[PDB]
Amino acid sequence: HMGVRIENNLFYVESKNLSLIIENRNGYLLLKHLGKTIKNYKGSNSVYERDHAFSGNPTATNRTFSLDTQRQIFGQHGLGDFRKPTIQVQHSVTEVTDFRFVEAKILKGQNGPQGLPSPHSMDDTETLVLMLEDSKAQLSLTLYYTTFNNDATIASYSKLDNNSNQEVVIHKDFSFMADFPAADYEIVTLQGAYAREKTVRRQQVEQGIFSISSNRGASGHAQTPALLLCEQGVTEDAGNVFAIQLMYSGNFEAFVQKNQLNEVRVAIGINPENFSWKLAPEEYFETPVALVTHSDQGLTGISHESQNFVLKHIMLSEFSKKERPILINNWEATYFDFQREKLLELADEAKKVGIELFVLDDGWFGNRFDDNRALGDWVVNEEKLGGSLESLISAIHERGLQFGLWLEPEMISVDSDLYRQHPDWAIQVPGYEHTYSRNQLVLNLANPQVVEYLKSVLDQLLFYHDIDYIKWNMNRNITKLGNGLTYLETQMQSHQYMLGLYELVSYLTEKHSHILFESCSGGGGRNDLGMMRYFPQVWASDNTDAIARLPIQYGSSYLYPTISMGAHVSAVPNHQMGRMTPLETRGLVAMMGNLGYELDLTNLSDEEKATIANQVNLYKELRPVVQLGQQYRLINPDTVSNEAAVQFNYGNQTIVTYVRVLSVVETMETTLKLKDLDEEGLYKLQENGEVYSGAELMYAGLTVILSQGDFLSRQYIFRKL
Amino acid sequence: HMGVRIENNLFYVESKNLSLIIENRNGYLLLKHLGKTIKNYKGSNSVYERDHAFSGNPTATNRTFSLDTQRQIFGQHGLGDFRKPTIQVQHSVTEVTDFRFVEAKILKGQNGPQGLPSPHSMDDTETLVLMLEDSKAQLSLTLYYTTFNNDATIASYSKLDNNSNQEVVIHKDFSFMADFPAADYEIVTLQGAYAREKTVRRQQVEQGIFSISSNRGASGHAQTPALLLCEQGVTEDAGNVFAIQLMYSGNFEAFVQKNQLNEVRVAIGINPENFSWKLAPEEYFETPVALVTHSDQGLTGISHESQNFVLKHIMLSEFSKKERPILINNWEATYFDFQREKLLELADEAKKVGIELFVLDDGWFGNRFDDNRALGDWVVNEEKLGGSLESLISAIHERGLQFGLWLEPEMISVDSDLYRQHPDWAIQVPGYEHTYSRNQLVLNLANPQVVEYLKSVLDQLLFYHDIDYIKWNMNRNITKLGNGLTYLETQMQSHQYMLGLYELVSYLTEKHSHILFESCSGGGGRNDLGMMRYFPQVWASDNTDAIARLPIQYGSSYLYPTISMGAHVSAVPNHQMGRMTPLETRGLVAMMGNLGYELDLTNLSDEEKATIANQVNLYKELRPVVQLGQQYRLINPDTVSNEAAVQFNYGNQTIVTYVRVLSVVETMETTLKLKDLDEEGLYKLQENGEVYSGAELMYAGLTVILSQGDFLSRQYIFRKL
Amino acid sequence: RNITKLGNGLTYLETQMQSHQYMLGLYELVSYLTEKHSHILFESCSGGGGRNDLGMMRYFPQVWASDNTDAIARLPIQYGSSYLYPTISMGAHVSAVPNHQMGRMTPLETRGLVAMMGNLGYELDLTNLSDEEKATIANQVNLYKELRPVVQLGQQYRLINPDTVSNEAAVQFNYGNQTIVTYVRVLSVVETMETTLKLKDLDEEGLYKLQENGEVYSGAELMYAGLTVILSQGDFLSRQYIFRKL
Amino acid sequence: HMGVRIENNLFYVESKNLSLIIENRNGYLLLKHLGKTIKNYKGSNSVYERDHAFSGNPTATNRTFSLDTQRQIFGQHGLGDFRKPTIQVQHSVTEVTDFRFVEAKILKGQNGPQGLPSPHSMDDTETLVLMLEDSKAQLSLTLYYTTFNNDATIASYSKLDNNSNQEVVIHKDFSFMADFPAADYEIVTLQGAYAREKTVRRQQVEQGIFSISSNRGASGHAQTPALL
Ligand SMILES: OC[C@H]1O[C@H](OC[C@H]2O[C@H](O)[C@H](O)[C@@H](O)[C@@H]2O)[C@H](O)[C@@H](O)[C@H]1O
Ligand SMILES: OC[C@H]1O[C@H](OC[C@H]2O[C@H](O)[C@H](O)[C@@H](O)[C@@H]2O)[C@H](O)[C@@H](O)[C@H]1O
Ligand SMILES: OC[C@H]1O[C@H](OC[C@H]2O[C@H](O)[C@H](O)[C@@H](O)[C@@H]2O)[C@H](O)[C@@H](O)[C@H]1O
Repeated sequence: HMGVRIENNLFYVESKNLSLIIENRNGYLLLKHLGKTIKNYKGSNSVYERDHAFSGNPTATNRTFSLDTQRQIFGQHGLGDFRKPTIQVQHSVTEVTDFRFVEAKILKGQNGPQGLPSPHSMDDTETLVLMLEDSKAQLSLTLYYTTFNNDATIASYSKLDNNSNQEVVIHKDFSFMADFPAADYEIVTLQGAYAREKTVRRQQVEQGIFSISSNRGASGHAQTPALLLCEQGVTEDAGNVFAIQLMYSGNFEAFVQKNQLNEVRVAIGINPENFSWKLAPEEYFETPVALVTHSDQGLTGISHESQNFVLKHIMLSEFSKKERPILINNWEATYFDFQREKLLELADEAKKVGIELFVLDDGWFGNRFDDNRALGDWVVNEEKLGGSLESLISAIHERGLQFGLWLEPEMISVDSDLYRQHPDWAIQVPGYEHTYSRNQLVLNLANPQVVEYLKSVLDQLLFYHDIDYIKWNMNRNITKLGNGLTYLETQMQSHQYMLGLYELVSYLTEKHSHILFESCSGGGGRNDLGMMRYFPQVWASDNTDAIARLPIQYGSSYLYPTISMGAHVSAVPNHQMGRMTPLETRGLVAMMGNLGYELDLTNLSDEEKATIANQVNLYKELRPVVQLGQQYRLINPDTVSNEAAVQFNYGNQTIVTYVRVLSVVETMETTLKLKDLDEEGLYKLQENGEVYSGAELMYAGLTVILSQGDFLSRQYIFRKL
Repeated sequence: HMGVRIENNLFYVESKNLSLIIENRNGYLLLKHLGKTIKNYKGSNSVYERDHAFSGNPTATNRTFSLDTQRQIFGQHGLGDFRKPTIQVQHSVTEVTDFRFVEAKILKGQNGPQGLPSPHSMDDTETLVLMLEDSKAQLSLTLYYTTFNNDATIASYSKLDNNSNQEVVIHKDFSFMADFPAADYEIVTLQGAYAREKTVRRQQVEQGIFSISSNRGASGHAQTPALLLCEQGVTEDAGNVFAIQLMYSGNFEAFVQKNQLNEVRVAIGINPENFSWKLAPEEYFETPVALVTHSDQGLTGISHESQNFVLKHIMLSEFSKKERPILINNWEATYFDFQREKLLELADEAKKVGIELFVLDDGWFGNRFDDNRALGDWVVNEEKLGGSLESLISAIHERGLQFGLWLEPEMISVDSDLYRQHPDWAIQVPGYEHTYSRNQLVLNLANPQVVEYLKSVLDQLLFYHDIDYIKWNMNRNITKLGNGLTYLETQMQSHQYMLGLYELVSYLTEKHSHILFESCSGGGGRNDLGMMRYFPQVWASDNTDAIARLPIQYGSSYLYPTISMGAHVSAVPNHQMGRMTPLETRGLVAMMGNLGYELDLTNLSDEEKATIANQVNLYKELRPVVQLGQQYRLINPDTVSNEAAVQFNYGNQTIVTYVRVLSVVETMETTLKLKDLDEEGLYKLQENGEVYSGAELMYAGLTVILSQGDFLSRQYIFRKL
Repeated sequence: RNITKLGNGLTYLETQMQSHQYMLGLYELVSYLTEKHSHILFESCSGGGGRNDLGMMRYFPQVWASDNTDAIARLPIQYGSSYLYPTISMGAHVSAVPNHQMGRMTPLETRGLVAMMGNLGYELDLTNLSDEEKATIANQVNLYKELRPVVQLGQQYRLINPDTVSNEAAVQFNYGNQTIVTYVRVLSVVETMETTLKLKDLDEEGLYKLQENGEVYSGAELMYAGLTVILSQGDFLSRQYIFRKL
Repeated sequence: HMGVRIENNLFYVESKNLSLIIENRNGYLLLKHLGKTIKNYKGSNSVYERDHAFSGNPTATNRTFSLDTQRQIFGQHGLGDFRKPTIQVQHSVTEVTDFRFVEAKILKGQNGPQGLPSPHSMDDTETLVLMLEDSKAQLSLTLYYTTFNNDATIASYSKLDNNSNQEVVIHKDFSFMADFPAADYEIVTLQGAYAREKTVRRQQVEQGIFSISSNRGASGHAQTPALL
């Protein structure tokens, strides 16, 4: 049984197979247990209260109670706890608060912060409401913890109210914290770089502080808002994992602190860097939603828990179980150099090979002949498009293709009519030159006039044109913060920018819910759960190399479902890596994600066209298995591995893709075992007609055979009889 | 369904959850699968046949079939396979054989080599009999594989027949081999040293050859006949483990060879060192029994599989589930300096504290006043014992105590009547001085006159005296091999010694089956599964230090059940380590094994006596849980750990012992989680009366609290309600 | 091939002797011929590196290090083959693409530079090459004539080792006033800072003129600061830095 | 200064920057030091002689001297040392030998086994000749250690003579052995495969035995006769 329970001084937050048990101890909240379900909790794992030197006390005479040594669910500075704080508020001459628990309530159903992406489908949830007060400062802090009945996840966020007669300023306000008992731990994170997104990093927890953070005003290519605290020795198949994640696309921090006693704190939230928040009397602040997810089935277990929760409670219901169209995108195919004739030629060829959707990328608006101008001028270039956009769209519809369009709303070029009319709309500092990035500037979405203008322009574009799909890019990070009327307002503008973004995108996604929106940021520059609340797929990476893609897809689907993960077959030599790969391998790698194409189909041989049509035919069959099915990593592509293998199960269908990076000689063939089959099941392998029991495939596995050569791949397809 | 099946060219050997599937390929036997059960095996994991350079072929025209590259179940040298061989026979001018499969049979029930310890309780087994022949050499090799219906174990051994007209000579004949597919593996072994027995070693499998072996004529203190080939990343709780073990107490070898292609061979058997075996026409040779055991539940899983199989099919039925008596042994207590008065005083005190059995150790026979003489003179020293042995025994019986006696049958002192009468009975080389060890020599048990004499002397001792328990020591290794009439007979004498031992001990254990026999070899010098077929417990180590014992008991119960593992509370400062430990800790450590006492109870304070009586009271209660119950390692004592914790479950009883080696300060208390409880079960902790659900104990665990100081311990006792 | 089916003795003991006697017979044979024809350069071989040991190298002053003539597969092979044995012994030939063992295309520049870390030869059908490939080979031959003493007679310093985890290989040779460094990268990388490659065993105060840019660097700079190693996009690229001490 | 020196019961084999110092202890040869040059060696790193359980003795009354525990330069089986042996000879009904040191000589210049490849340019070398005998078996074992003045290398090999009236059979005869003191070590070897020759392998030394070997009648693609 699940939901929230209040029993004497214990609070139980109970999701499926995951409990958070909190004790009220004279106004202080103690984390008693976070993990597998325990009813009638007694306190076997209670902290032993002793005098720890230099760990101080709320009263003079009791040296054994210290907030330096108690496990907690939020952190303050200045009351004796010296671990990193997660709430810190300036008021009067101090930034000491002392929030004490005063009252708990339980809500049922939908619940979340205003103006920030939060879980949906909440009919079967309950929320613990822990109301804390600092009576001297006259502030309220309210903590929310939400159960899910169908997932091992709890969601959290807080609300800070200013009930005093003066302005106060928030300096730190994380969305989730947990004090875990001394033990050996490892952490997994997703880091990497542009064209290397979501690189899986694993390391030992060491004394001191480890963090990942973004100060770029987007979550960034190089860090994802995720941190997995794992049992020492965790594998794909076994061990305890706790994943903490943030539904936020701005500046964030995740940290792990191992303190002097070997205790471990973890927390995630809005980055303290580039953040302060002014509250006038009666005003309040709500933090983004954090998630804590648990598995005892290792890294595959946490992948599955995380993917499920995202699919059911974050990704838009309209798309979360909807097969996504196989597209063509002209970007790598033509860059900015195209016109109506080329587009329709490309469309004709896409149609021949059975592609479903045609995406017109950058270069259709203003005078956007290169990447040095025109951002901000969302006006159709009718000369380039050889007529109205309406006219191009009908042309595309008549050819049997859905129609998609690229936007980059959050940006403005110096050389643009927009910048000529409103230079003050750029993020900038009075009396400092611009910092440039891809020769463009960032619109100040903290300015409500900017948001209203973008709502208006885009509403107009989407209502007046039959567009089936939007690709929403964002191609630089935020510099030169100085648009406030005061320092505090500038310190607010990065979070306000985010609120403006979320207002903009929630409005458009809602008022045009039939359109499939794909998020983008030079590929994977902002691929987080904040964006995925509104954009059910994401351009995972500008790196379209089949081999470079292996670690990228490993990371990109680690916590997020495969359905979200854009992947396109592109030309050779590849434009990022300078590499020749087999067209078969580019096909098979892209088919481990959400398939599209991004090369000039008009310039391909008859043979290459035929191959692509065969791939499109294959994926139409494989699409439900890949997009709707359960993913199992069999061999991980990392720094030391020469291989990648991923399996998908979906009812009676089981597919396995295998790739080898470098050619090898006088090396015994890999044995590749499948996962999660019926031992007694009978599995017929498509290529040889042979029937194998699930036991054989799982316990003996496949001898994987390849010719000589680099970047070869193969796929095994199984039907359960 | 389990047993043996022959289906076309496949042989299935099916134990509970473990299958060996063998293919006959034109007379060559191929290992197709060893692992979890597979029915209707098709060959997903078949070796891919290609031309491997320098891997040669039985025929001229087929370069793709090579015994260098096929996975096999026995190894020959000279047919193109260059991996280490496990059968090698000299005949005529060569030691090339080419054994080819000719015929298979299936046996039911009891089956094993003559004169060597083998499994019992075999009603529900079936044996695959694979009959091979070298027609040119006129030799037969017969392989046996036995299923068990109640254990994930298969047993093997072979028989070599000389069907030719000339003498032939066996050079290598292992008991089990397996070729495993290229993959990442680790190996676990039990090594260590005298007073450091069975140290658990874990390492990576690397190209080349790793081995453990004994050339000491006993298995030895420093290596156990065991080798666990593990899945990379195996833990206590998860991963595949294959344990290969040998039922043999002589010279053995276990090896792992990773060859040029990354393939891995493992094998166990009689050491080739110090071994050759002459076969006259019509003569045959049978190897000792090897075992292969499997788990997919990690190292605890393989501990359990191995312990179960030993308990049910190796250890004598008479004792395998019988609570063992709590004993006193006078060895550390008095050494050689004792007499009737001292013995009965010790007995009185043992009785007061509730000890059940009194063991008279070394020094009662011949003129054994020190360790420099008298071995071989098994004559009661009636002066020292103050009358007949019969008289001492009645005295001990009348005091309520069972009676036990120390023997060392396999040894002879230079200064002894035996040596004076028969100097040629010693293992020795004509014209070389003796090599001495503890100033004693080894009897040549390959001489049938030696065996007949020891049968006679000991039968006489056991029939004429009411002895309840024997402790059978063996205190040196074998040097100076030279008693043969030819070189070949000397090369035979180490295995013949073993056959003589097994003849001797099987005879006595059988003809006196009411007596509990404890094996010994300066503690753990010969603690293997050969000895444990006859001796249901073993003096695990001369190291009776409570702390030094931690890693020793870890190793000693790794594959063998706790019931076998002798452990005695001894005096402080400890005689081996020079260390003071709490009497509580010596008690609790010894109670993780088969409890006895070995200190001068007459010299203890009133307080220490009281404590011992309380420990004896406690263990009477804990004995079934420890000796009959299921063992779970919670914290392993190794080189880097400051801790040890072991749990035992037995029906409604759950106990956990925790020891800390070094005192620590400003270090958070350990959280200790229990295993294998009912989540919903209610567990009442004896010390505080508190009731905890199994979920809490398993998922939250116990905060472990201790004072300041070294070598402290505690025990938590739980009753399931 | 390797030796199977031991059974030529008149007794078991003589068969047990025949493998060592085989060796004694080999050594008698090869010492005789190498001695009676000492002007001839003998190269030992055994499907490449099947018998590359110090017994053979007493008589055969070079050895075909490997049948694998792939430029990239050669990296770990040359690492091992010159680990204890001098570079002069280590046969290495520029071969055709796609490579016959690995099935791989590599730049002719890389096949040249990898083979020039050993004892250079060629092993491809020169009659079937383009005019351009011929020209390149003539340039490589010209280069190696210059580099030969440095490589064969000079002192070798491993700077980056090609192993299972490394994406790189770099080897330096010093010979009097000459210092060369070869660098190879196996897989193309993106958004990865350039490697810093430091040289070894120079004079701190020495002045080293880099051939490609004419710049003069003190030995201290080359050893303690090192070279930013720059490459285009692509797999199996290589470069060589050549230094003259002034 | 380099070459060979005999000073009381110590033998010094001195190459450039590498010394092998051997002690004759009542016929038994002990490895005292192998490493950087030491003159006037005293024995700071001598084995401490104690009773090790199950390590046996040449005489009845001295439990502290054992060939199981002494560091040596050649290994026999059956005299109490249980480490892998490097000389093992069958004669009569046994393969127990007990070779004892009887005499040392020093050679200068060219020197090597007949019919096997050996060092050249040996003008500036000296060879320690350690003559051992098993008087019961009537066998001689002679160990040679050669200095080089221009290299930190010592070369070794042995000669076994049958001085008895019967056929004898050599079962093991390695060319070099060394007992090194307990410490943490790693080993490097060159292994690999055809088309992957001489793959550098590095690993930790662990309790038990590690080996590389060829049984192919050639040294082989997959292992080189080297161990670091
Ligand atoms: O401009 C359209 C383009 O926008 C995003 O990529 C931006 C990157 O494109 C090129 O790779 C360029 O070389 C890079 O420097 C630049 O960051 C988007 O992710 C692309 O899909 C495409 O739409
Ligand atoms: O002699 C009886 C004794 O025998 C075995 O132990 C032999 C060891 O005893 C002492 O520890 C001695 O110091 C050691 O050198 C010697 O090896 C047996 O294991 C002991 O229980 C005891 O019976
Ligand atoms: O036959 C001449 C050839 O001999 C040696 O190589 C033998 C190998 O040649 C091919 O690679 C063949 O495919 C292999 O199977 C065979 O082992 C020598 O090393 C070569 O240089 C060449 O002379």
